[PDB]
Amino acid sequence: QELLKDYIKRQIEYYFSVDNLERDFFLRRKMDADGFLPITLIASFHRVQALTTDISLIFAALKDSKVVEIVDEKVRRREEPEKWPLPP
RNA sequence: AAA
Repeated sequence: QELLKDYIKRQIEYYFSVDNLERDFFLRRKMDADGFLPITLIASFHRVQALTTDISLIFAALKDSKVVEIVDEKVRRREEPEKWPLPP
């Protein structure tokens, strides 16, 4: 699963890139006030779900990331996460 | 719905 982990990691790092966040109103509207999103919501996004439905593999791919931070079931951008949330 |  190592290569699949790499593809999943780079995909989710794109969702949490500044490039994407400046236009990703859906994702920001789903953030809580600290920037956190359920990892299972990210798991449902088409390009991730195509790669895997294995939630342990998604968690392991994100543990590998410098871009995001995981707390329990939730994930957010590590850098300035509070700047991105939007009203639902 | 590179939600």
